[PDB]
This record gives sequence, structure tokens and C-alpha cells, in this order.
Amino acid sequence: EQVCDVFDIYAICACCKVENEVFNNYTFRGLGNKGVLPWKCISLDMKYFRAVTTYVNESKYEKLKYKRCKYLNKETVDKLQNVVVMGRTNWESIPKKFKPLSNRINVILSRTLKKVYIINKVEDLIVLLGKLNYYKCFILGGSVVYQEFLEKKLIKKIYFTRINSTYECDVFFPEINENEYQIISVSDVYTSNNTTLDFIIYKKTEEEDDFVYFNFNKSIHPNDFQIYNSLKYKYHPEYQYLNIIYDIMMNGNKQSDRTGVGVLSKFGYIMKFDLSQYFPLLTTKKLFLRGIIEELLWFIRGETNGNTLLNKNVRIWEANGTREFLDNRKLFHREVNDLGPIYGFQWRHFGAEYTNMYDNYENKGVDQLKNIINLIKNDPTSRRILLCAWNVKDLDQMALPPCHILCQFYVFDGKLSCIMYQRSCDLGLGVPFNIASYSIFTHMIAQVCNLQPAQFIHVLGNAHVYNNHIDSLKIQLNRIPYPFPTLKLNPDIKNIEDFTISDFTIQNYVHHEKISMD
Amino acid sequence: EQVCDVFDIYAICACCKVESEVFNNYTFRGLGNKGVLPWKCISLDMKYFRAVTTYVNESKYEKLKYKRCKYLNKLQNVVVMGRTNWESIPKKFKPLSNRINVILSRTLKKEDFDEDVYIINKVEDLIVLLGKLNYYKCFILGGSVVYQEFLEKKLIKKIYFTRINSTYECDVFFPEINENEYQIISVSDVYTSNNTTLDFIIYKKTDDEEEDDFVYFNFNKKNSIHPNDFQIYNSLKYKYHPEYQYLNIIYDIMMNGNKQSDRTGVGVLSKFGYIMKFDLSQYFPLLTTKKLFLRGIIEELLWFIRGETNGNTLLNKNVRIWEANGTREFLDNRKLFHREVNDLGPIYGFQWRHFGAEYTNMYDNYENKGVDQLKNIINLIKNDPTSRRILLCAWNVKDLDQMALPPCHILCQFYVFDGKLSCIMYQRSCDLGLGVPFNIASYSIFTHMIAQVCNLQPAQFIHVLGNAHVYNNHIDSLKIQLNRIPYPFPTLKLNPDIKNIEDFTISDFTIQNYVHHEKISMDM
Ligand SMILES: NC(=O)C1=CN([C@@H]2O[C@H](COP(=O)(O)OP(=O)(O)OC[C@H]3O[C@@H](n4cnc5c(N)ncnc54)[C@H](OP(=O)(O)O)[C@@H]3O)[C@@H](O)[C@H]2O)C=CC1
Ligand SMILES: NC(=O)C1=CN([C@@H]2O[C@H](COP(=O)(O)OP(=O)(O)OC[C@H]3O[C@@H](n4cnc5c(N)ncnc54)[C@H](OP(=O)(O)O)[C@@H]3O)[C@@H](O)[C@H]2O)C=CC1
Ligand SMILES: CCc1nc(N)nc(N)c1OCCCCOc1ccc(-c2ccc(C(=O)O)cc2)cc1
Ligand SMILES: CCc1nc(N)nc(N)c1OCCCCOc1ccc(-c2ccc(C(=O)O)cc2)cc1
Ligand SMILES: O=c1ccn([C@H]2C[C@H](O)[C@@H](COP(=O)(O)O)O2)c(=O)[nH]1
Ligand SMILES: O=c1ccn([C@H]2C[C@H](O)[C@@H](COP(=O)(O)O)O2)c(=O)[nH]1
Repeated sequence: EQVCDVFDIYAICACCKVENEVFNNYTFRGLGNKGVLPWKCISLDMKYFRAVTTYVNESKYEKLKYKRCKYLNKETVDKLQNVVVMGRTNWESIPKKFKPLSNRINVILSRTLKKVYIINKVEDLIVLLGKLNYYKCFILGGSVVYQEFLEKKLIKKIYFTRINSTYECDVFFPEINENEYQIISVSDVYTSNNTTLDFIIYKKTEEEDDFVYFNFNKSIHPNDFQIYNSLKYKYHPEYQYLNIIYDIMMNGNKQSDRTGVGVLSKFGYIMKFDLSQYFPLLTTKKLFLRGIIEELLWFIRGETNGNTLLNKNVRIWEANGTREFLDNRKLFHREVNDLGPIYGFQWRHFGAEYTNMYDNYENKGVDQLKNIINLIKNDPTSRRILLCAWNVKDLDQMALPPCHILCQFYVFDGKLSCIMYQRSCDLGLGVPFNIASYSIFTHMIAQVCNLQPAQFIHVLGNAHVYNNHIDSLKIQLNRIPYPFPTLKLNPDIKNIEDFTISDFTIQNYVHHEKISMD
Repeated sequence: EQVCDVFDIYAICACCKVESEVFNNYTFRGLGNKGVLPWKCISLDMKYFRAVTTYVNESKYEKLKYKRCKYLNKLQNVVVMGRTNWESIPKKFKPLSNRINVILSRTLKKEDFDEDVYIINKVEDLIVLLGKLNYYKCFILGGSVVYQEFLEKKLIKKIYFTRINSTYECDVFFPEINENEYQIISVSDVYTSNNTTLDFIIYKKTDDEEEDDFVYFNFNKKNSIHPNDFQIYNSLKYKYHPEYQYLNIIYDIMMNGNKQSDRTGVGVLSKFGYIMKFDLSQYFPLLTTKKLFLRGIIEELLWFIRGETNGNTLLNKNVRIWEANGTREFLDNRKLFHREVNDLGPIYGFQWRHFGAEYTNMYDNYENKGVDQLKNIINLIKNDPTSRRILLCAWNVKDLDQMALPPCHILCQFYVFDGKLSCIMYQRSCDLGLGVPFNIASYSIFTHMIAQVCNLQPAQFIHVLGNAHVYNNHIDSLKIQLNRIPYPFPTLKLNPDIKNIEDFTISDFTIQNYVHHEKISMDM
């Protein structure tokens, strides 16, 4: 029977980053600078902190007192609040207008303070706790306090805010030992005061029956997903991707492939990412975006020339443009790397007769990109703001038919959302890039129409995991996401055709190690 | 305290429809015929009945034992049967296994039974018996005389009620349940077993560390619709009937919808992005919380498949779905000044059979012009079933302004596994109160037709909604409808001799066992 369990002693803290980088939990360590917080107010962390440290559940107290008494070999302890323990320097950095911390029993560790309790050794806290009625006990820091409370093994859980930005710091949270503590929960990702952040939790290592009745009809070893399955709360939006992989692995249909690879597949999924709060660049592996952005730029120019991409070493379309690949598609009369009437051609020239990749198509066919931008600007409540690449007439002349069938747009209260329907979804290699690409695009349309981006919504049709990706995705599922990065566009660009590679910046991308999916 | 609460006395039953139109909960009331059951085995109900009457939770007995102790001062359930019920059970099934069996009788006594059973000769003796036994719950198993007297005396806490959605000859009937004594608290998924659909409803008499963590994670959490406006809807504990996928979306839009104007002038509440899934192997999802007829939508689908764009064809069969979109005034407001009345332009049927052909008029012969995508997808399903390119697309960007209006149903994608066909339809714009009920029915039918002609069985119709809206003028009608409890769905049957997609006619379709609430004008 350990003290921290008896007295419900917990740590709570907020850690920023500090000035081929490798990332780990320790990336998030920064606590303070010059007696104060490294950052200007991050008001969302403040609200979380207040609510965690003040929250009490009276009905649960009877049971805690019991345990505490039986431990201290007593029969009695002799409006419920929590205890909060601050180091002296910590207590001095708090604006006086906020001291003592409201609705909490304030305890201060100090050797040089004299009488809101003061105490001058840790063991004196245990004593004080044995003589109080309190719900739980929260160690609020600073650095010295966490250090000693942690080495003395006095901490049941760590409520750890990850501030995904870099500050100058002079004091650090200690390195949490992964054999001592493991993460059991991860929150939604949020933006506050110009940074992303998330909240994670380390742990020390009648109607009921009716529910059963309604359930009366209901080569992967899930034990391999130890970390995945041991998490309790999985609210980080990256879990929308990871959970689909889990689902396909566990419940997928075995089917054969043109490459003889084999897939597990399922049909019909939705993911939704809130672009006002973050940029959903997967963090459970490394992803690179230069190629993805050039591809989008090449679509917007309405290009179908694969050489343009190849000469910038963007090799996404290379295999689809070879002599052999075109001949197998019966495009015997197509030049190498002429991909035919694919996305760019359909976005700007839908319905025009395709000749070759060098022809001049200006003012030929339907310029649906211009059309949707005008509809957003002039008739935002239109339900016909669609951009469609599936030209049934032209499919057989494409190097391959589009995987990204259409985008539809929705405008409410100055904000833009986008649904993209994908007929075919390689969860392991394709879908991560695909989410990035259409999130970028959503931002680009929003900016040129003076709107703010809201949600990117991804509908997956035939959704598959290649059998040669399974071992890699197993490794990936047992990694814990980090808070997402942010995308910044150059704010000067007000025309969809005016963006260049230099107008795009990913900020604060923290990621696990790259994985060769094969 | 009541006797039924102390001793945990429940009823479980199964009721079919009977021969003798308005529907109500009393539609399901057939129990028995000539001393045995009205149907041959409905095995899924037998499985449910065994699961419910045999399940026990040992960890909860201690509190039960305490409660009954106060009242008076391996674990198993007790089951109680009328004598006629007992004699109806096949010998090999008696006594009911893993249960304490109790029989009510005057004419027979314990010397008349070989089996491990308790005989009781009045209800009062049941209660005495329950006071003497160790048991989890007590299930009253019928028949009609027994249900009658247990209900009359208020000795039933809940009724586990199976709705068998088919009609049989009966001579005995469950009591009419008094809606002021008993109300439905829960409704199951809908299933098919032994060629009938059925569901299961429930009437009621009228480390918690991780719990605090739940609260912490919620530290950061609209429309003047009123709470009491959904009393019945919100009083249900389990809402597992697939009709709730539709009803819950309506609720979501009412409560969280964004207010917006629209091309129509009415304004709406809107949201963006929903998915519904319907299991066509188990039911035909025609909405039951209001009345729908399918003659028109079936004639529409046949007209689509034929490649037709002539609205007169529909009007001549008294189908008016497209009438307003073909008037002189409508076409002119679309700037289609050189279009004949009821010439709807290159819409669905034209795109399905002739995508990319130049549209002239509704009378032209377009044979072998454009892409016959309907044919192409049938060929793909038959010869390349694992293709990820089996898509039928009505949104032809080039032809949009020539259409009476652009399609709402943008595309269907198909999926085949293990001899079974699934279908996703993506709907760019979705009128929840009027359009969507019919849209679900149309694409569900089309999935069955495509499956049959490719020698597959239907699996799931998946409906993806883009712009999803409730018209302000529909809100009061939808409020009414949401306080209705769905009935088990109907089934759809097709003439099995039809083996080509082009060869269906209206009499090739039958909708069987449609039970529904009354018709609702969505508008005033
Ligand atoms: N971001 C976050 O989550 C948090 C950050 N901070 C930041 O951390 C910094 C403060 O950290 P740090 O410098 O380590 O200071 P601390 O808050 O850890 O204070 C240390 C002091 O506490 C007293 N003390 C410590 N251990 C004991 C003990 N065992 N017995 C008795 N008294 C003890 C002593 O005061 P004495 O001199 O009287 O002996 C000691 O010098 C600031 O910059 C602050 O803003 C603060 C709170 C949380
Ligand atoms: N579909 C369903 O869910 C169910 C249907 N059934 C069907 O229902 C029919 C049987 O119903 P029903 O004809 O109403 O008969 P019951 O099963 O209700 O049995 C009636 C007999 O039970 C005895 N009995 C009942 N109440 C008492 C009492 N208070 N004290 C003493 N004895 C009592 C008497 O036996 P005695 O004459 O010997 O004195 C009486 O004649 C059959 O067709 C059966 O298959 C039955 C149960 C479930
Ligand atoms: C960083 C928070 C935090 N977060 C987490 N998760 N764990 C913590 N243990 C933690 O901190 C230590 C708690 C005591 C400090 O209590 C303060 C109160 C108010 C201001 C304050 C400063 C500036 C403004 C303003 O400029 O408006 C307003 C308030 C600072 C500290
Ligand atoms: C309809 C059941 C039922 N359902 C629900 N929901 N509540 C009920 N209270 C209920 O009944 C009460 C059970 C007493 C009769 O228990 C039987 C057991 C087996 C066969 C039996 C007969 C024939 C065959 C065969 O021919 O295959 C197989 C089994 C009949 C009755
Ligand atoms: O942007 C893309 C393009 C392709 N794919 C995957 C889906 C399939 O695995 C393959 C294309 O093969 P077909 O589905 O077209 O046959 O590429 C994606 O995930 N994303
Ligand atoms: O099969 C159909 C046809 C139409 N609509 C509704 C959606 C809109 O309320 C309206 C079409 O208007 P636009 O979205 O095209 O503006 O009709 C449906 O729900 N289903």
C-alpha cells in the first residue's frame, strides 16, 4: 500500500519546447524562465488547470477517508476542496491578486517562510494530509518540487500539458522514466494564444442487463497492440486515422490486388479534422510536404505534363507515365509522361478535347476552379459548390482515373469547410499525404475568398491496407501522437493561381521516426 | 416497494400480426394457435429468448438478496409457464435448461410430471416460492391467460417484447398494453430470420479514477427548439432501430444546425457531412415513422435506366416528381428558352446511358452515343469485382446548365466481397424532411436490382450526405415525427426471373409487411 495511492497525490504541469531533430516525450520539458512562466498567458491551459485542481466529487469522498483512516490506524480523520502544494519560488511568481489559489487548500514548501499551511519537509505534507479532509492532492511545482516528489515516488498520475511552441527557459521538468510511468490518455488538440497544445495523462505503472440482451447476436494478435489497447481516452484527432487502420486490420475483408499483393479492405468511412485548431499532419511517422505542394500547384496551373514534376524531383506520377504503364493502359499513341486529361485538365478545362500535354487550352472547356471560387464569393449558401475530376468521358484517356473524385464546399459565418470523396484509399502510404493535400487546398481556397478554414472532411470509399504494410502499421499504432503542427500561408496571396512553393510553412511539426511502410 | 421490484418479475413474449389500415402497438398481438406457436421456428427469437431468460450476473445477486431479505425480514433465473404453454414445448426442450422451471396448474399436480419442475396452483404461491429460492430474475413466459393475470395484478416490471413482422392465423393474443401503465424504453436493431423481419422492444412500468479524467477532458464543452418538444424521443434509453440513423440526424440539425438562406427562399438549418448505413440483407429501410409510397420512385428509377429524359412519360403514369422542374416558367428561369416543356435535358438517365454525348432533345435516338456507364459498371461487377473503379456518376460538369437542375445524387460506388454487393451514394444536397426518405428507398432498390442481375446478394447501402438541411417550414412536422417509435421494417422482393438491368417493370417489385405511422404533410 503506497502513500501516493492512499493520499491521492498527483502532479500537474505545463511544458513547452526549448531552444535531423529527434523527438520524444522529453522534447516537452520547459517549465519556467527567470522566476516566471516561459510564455505569455496560454489561457486554455489556465482554464484546464483551474478546473482540474478545483474539481471535487463529494459522493466519492466517503471511500477515500475510509482508506486514509485504515492506513493511519485511526477511526476518524480528526465543503470538500483539494490540496495544492507549491514550492516557494512557485508561490512567489503567482500574481498576488490570484493568491491564495481559490477554493483550494494552499500548502507551501519552504525552509524560510513562517506563518494557508506552510511546511518545511515533504514528510510534513503526509502528516498534514493525514489530519485534513480533502478530495485530492495536486503538486503544482516548480522544478525543485516535482524533482523531489518524483524521485521519492510520491506521484500517482501526471497531468501534463504539451505546449507545442519553443520558449527560452531556465528550469525543466525531470525526465519521466517510461518504466516508471506510461501515458494512458491523450486529449483533443487545440489552439490557444497562437500555439497548439494537448493534454496527456501519465499513470504509475436494470439498463445494464438490457444492454447485454441487445448484444445477444454479436492472423493479427491484438496483444501486438499493447500500447494502443492500453490507452483509455483516445481523443487526439490522429486517432481517427489510427482507429480506421485498427478496424481494417481486425475486421477487414481479405481481397486480391492487381499487384497480387493482397489487401484487407472495408467500405465507407468518414474522418473530420478541425483546421481552425490544427494542421493534421500525422505525427506517428515522418511526412514530407514539398512534393505534395508542388503537385497541388501543378493541378491549379491545369498541367498534365509529368516532366514538369520530374524536373523538380517530384516523382509521385513517374510510374504512371512510363512507356510500359501507358502501353498496358492501351495508350499506345501517348508520349511518355503525358498523363492525359487528369485532375489539372479537368479542374480548368472540363469538357475540352484533349490533344497532348503541350497544347494551348486557354478558354477551352469548363473552368470549374474559377467557378467554385466565384460561387464561394458570390453565392456562399449554394449547395452546388463542387469540384469534380471524374470525367466519365475522359477516364480511359487518363493515365489512371482519379482517386480523389470530388470536393464539395460549405460556407457558414465567414468559415469554409470541404468534403473530399476518395474512391480508393491506401491507408498505409496514400491517405496520410491525401489528408495533408486537401487540408492545404482548403486553406488556399479559404484565404483567396477571405474566409477562415473550418473542417476538412474525408470520405473513404474502398479503404484498404496492403498486406505488405501490416507490420509497419503495427509499429505505428503503438506510437502515441504528438500535438499537431500549424500551417502558415503567406497572407498576401489573394488569387488561387498566385501561390508558389515559398508561400507555405509548416510550424512546430513534432513527429516520431519515419517508417518504410514496406 | 412493489412485489415486482423486490422479486424482479419480468414478462417476455413474441407477437405477430393477425388476420382480420391503421397500425398501432396492438398490431403485434398474436401469441398462439391451437395450443402451439403460430409460426414454424423463428430461430433468432429463440436465441434471444434463451439469452435473456438464462443470463445472470453473479456480482449483483448480493444486493438483490439484501433487498428481498429486507422486504421479508451456479445462480439461475426462475421461469414461469402456464400449463398449456408447458405442454406446447417439445419434450427434448423440457425442462428449460439452466433455468428454474415453474408451472401454473390446477388440473395437474407434481405427481403428473417426471421432470425437475415446481408446480404452483395460484399466483400467490409464486411469490411465496420466490421468497424461498436463490435466483437472479423471474421471467413470466406466457401464455395468454398467464400474461393477463400477471399484468392485471401489476406484477410485471418490464415486458421484453418481440415484434414479429408477419401475419399468421392465431386463436390467442397478448393483452392490449395500457400506454399509461407501460411505455417503450428501448428498441433493437431490425433483423431477418426464417423469412420474416422482427425486432425486440422493451416496455417499462411508468477504477473510477478514469471517471474524473473523463470530466477533466470535458473542461471546454443552440437553437430555440424546446426540450419537452422531444419527450418521447429523449425518454428512450436504447435507440438501436436503424431508422434512428435518420431521426438522429434530424435531431442533430435541429439542435446544432446553422441557420441559412437558400435558393428556395425558405431558409434552413444546415450541417455538412453525415453517413448512414443500412443492412439490406436484414431489412428494406422504408421509413415507418410516417407513410411512404414507392410506385413513383420505382417508375423514376425505371425511367432513369431506360435513359429517358421525357417528363411526359412520368406524367402519363401519374408520377409528378419532375412536373415542376419541366414547366415553361421553370425552364425559362433556368434560361432554357429553346427547351420544350417537360424536356428536362441531359439529366440522370441520359448521363447513365450516354455520358458525353451531345444532348439534342428528349425524342432523339442516342443509341451508341456517349458512355453507357450503367452497362460498364455491371460488366465490372461481374468480371472485375475487386475493382476500386466501379462508379456511376451523374454530375457531368459540361452539361450542368443544360439540365432542368443539377443532380443531387452525384455518384454511386460499388463494392463486392464474398458474393455480396454494397453501394455508397454521395448526395451533395439533402432535404431531410421530404427528399431523403425517398432517396434512401430509391438507392436501396437499385442496389437490389444491380445485385440480382450480377448474381450477388445485397449487403449494405451507405448514404453519404453533404449539405444536409431541414427546411424551416418542416420543423413542426419533424417534431411530431421524432416522437414516434419506429416499427420493424418491411422487406423488398424482386421477380427472380429478371436477369438484365433493362428488363424490370413495375410489377417485378413487392414491398411486404410495411407497418407505418400515419401520413404527415411536412408543410402546414
Ligand atoms: N509550467 C509549469 O507547470 C510550472 C512552472 N513553474 C515555474 O517554475 C519556476 C520555479 O521552479 P523552481 O525554481 O524549481 O522553484 P520551486 O517552485 O521548486 O521552489 C523551490 C523552493 O521550494 C522550497 N522547497 C523545495 N523543496 C523543499 C523541501 N523538500 N522542503 C522544504 N522546502 C522546500 C525551497 O524554498 P526556500 O528557499 O524557502 O527553502 C526551495 O528553494 C518558475 O520559473 C515558475 O514560474 C511553476 C509552477 C508550475
Ligand atoms: N408467442 C409467445 O411468446 C408465447 C406463446 N404461447 C402460446 O400461447 C398458448 C397458450 O396460452 P393460453 O391458452 O393462454 O394458456 P397458458 O399457457 O396461459 O396456460 C393456461 C393454464 O395455466 C394454468 N394457470 C394459469 N393461471 C393459473 C393460476 N393463477 N393458478 C393456477 N393455474 C393457472 C391453468 O392450467 P390448468 O388448466 O391445468 O388448471 C390454465 O388453464 C399456446 O398457443 C402457446 O404456444 C405461450 C407462451 C409464449
Ligand atoms: C502554467 C499554468 C500551469 N499549468 C499546468 N497545467 N500545471 C501547472 N502546475 C501550472 O502552473 C502552476 C500553477 C500556479 C501558477 O498560477 C498562476 C496563476 C495565474 C497566472 C497568470 C499570469 C498572467 C496572466 C495574464 O497575463 O493575464 C494571468 C494569470 C500565472 C500563474
Ligand atoms: C417463441 C418463443 C418465445 N419467444 C419469446 N420472445 N418469448 C417467449 N415467451 C417465447 O416462448 C415461451 C417459451 C416457451 C415455449 O418454449 C419453446 C421452446 C422450443 C420450441 C420449439 C418448437 C419447434 C422447433 C422446431 O420445429 O424446430 C424448435 C423449438 C417451442 C417452444
Ligand atoms: O491519391 C491517391 C492515389 C492513389 N491511392 C491509392 C489507392 C490504390 O491503392 C491505388 C490506385 O489504384 P486503383 O484503386 O485506381 O485501382 O492508389 C491513394 O490512396 N491516394
Ligand atoms: O432526390 C432529391 C432531389 C432533391 N433534393 C432536395 C435538396 C434541396 O433541398 C433541393 C435541391 O436544391 P439545390 O440544392 O440543387 O439548390 O432538393 C433531395 O433531397 N433529393
